[PDB]
Amino acid sequence: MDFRIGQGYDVHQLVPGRPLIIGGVTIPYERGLLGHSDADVLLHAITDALFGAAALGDIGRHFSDTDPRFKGADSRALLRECASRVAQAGFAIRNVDSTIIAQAPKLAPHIDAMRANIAADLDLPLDRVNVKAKTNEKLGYLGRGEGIEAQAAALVVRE
Amino acid sequence: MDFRIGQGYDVHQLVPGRPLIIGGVTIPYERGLLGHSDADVLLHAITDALFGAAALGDIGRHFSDTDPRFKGADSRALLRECASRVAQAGFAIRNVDSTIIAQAPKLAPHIDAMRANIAADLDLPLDRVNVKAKTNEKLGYLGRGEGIEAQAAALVVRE
Amino acid sequence: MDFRIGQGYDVHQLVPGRPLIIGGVTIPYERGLLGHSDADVLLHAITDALFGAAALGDIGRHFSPRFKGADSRALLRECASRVAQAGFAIRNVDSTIIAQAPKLAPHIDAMRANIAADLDLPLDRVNVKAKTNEKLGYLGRGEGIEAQAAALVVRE
Ligand SMILES: Nc1ccn([C@@H]2O[C@@H](COP(=O)(O)O)[C@@H](O)[C@H]2O)c(=O)n1
Ligand SMILES: [Mg+2]
Ligand SMILES: [Zn+2]
Ligand SMILES: [Zn+2]
Ligand SMILES: [Zn+2]
Repeated sequence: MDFRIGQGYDVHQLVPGRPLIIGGVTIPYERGLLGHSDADVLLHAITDALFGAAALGDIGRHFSDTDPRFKGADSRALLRECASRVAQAGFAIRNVDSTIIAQAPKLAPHIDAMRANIAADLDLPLDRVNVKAKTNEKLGYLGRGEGIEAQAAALVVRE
Repeated sequence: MDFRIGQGYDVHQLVPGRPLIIGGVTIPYERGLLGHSDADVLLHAITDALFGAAALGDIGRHFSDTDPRFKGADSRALLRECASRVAQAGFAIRNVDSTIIAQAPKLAPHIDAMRANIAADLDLPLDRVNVKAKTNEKLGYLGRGEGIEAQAAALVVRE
Repeated sequence: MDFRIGQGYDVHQLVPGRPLIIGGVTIPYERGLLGHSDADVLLHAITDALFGAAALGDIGRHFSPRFKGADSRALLRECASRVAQAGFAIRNVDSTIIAQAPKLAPHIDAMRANIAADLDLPLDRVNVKAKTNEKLGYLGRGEGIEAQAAALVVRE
């Protein structure tokens, strides 16, 4: 059994005038994450952890701005494509764990919807997908609500 | 061979008039970590990694940060209950690794005592538990002594 | 079947005068990482992940002596030796570099090769990823550069 681990990181600024989308879930809130597309910090971190575990580089190498098929794709579509490319390299996904660091808003009521989005997109049972939520105890830009961070870890195995 | 990985993150402010308890070790210092519990940043991150690997949510959902029973709570007891919930869910713990980021004080002399506490609490041999120490090179709120961070990784197996 | 996971972290200040060395690769830039050796943030993070996985402490505990003055690729090979000595084989390494500037993409494959050579691993078991910090905090301002690592080992 040829197991591999991957880890992922993402951060985006938290600004008025964009929706707040994390884990494929749109969360009603006065601000949203700034970046390309939906700036879904959680799905990007997971996407990188999966590419990382398959040793397939990173999210930036896979999906560019000029990409004719993936310009106009949201972060769930990128995740589904990532899962396909991980399978192409010979790996089946075993589990995902993650942490969202956000001072606000409260994320607890939206976690299980995030897990269901991720589980569906990866064709995993719900109980192989975990998402945890943290504040930053008012420390740094995260503590001041200037951005939201996601951290992810993934376990795969070669078929 | 049903292996799972979890990862954990925690940070707490460093303030005067608090005990400095990391990995269950009371460390002499002019300041201590601030929280609802004893604010043991390391144990909390490990606890989160273990809940994450078993896909049981997070430390927030299991133990409320606004509940008199948990005020000043011994984080080793929270870690021991976590281990119990991980077992009941059908997993055995294989290893824990972790990092504490603190600019001060020196943590190296206390590392082995931390490992001893964690190993006892998780009923693990010492050689499956690791704790590492880092400063933040005087960068950010961590580099300025305003808080302490912990990171953790945990490998479990469904048994 | 006795698998173990390890995780690593490192950060270093970005300063004028110093060469920028990440993953053993000298990258043209007006600033470089401040530290004892070449202050190779990436290699230190991977080194820590490896000691962590084998439960052998950390980089600072191993190289607190002779290893004062060593470059990070030397420390990494030595780390691998001590990990092998302890009875563990390395299965894979993954890592992320967080740097606002410069562009790291053109240098990633070369870092990969350096790490794989140093760990005596095939290229397809070593991975390096690049991130910016979206202009946030000391990382976003180019005050420093961070690396994260994760490692899987098996006790032989
Ligand atoms: N310093 C950096 C940071 C990111 N990159 C590349 O571009 C990145 C995309 O930038 P962000 O994802 O940080 O917005 C990474 O995915 C990586 O492929 C780089 O080449 N050098
Ligand atoms: Mg950080
Ligand atoms: Zn992103
Ligand atoms: Zn805590
Ligand atoms: Zn270093």
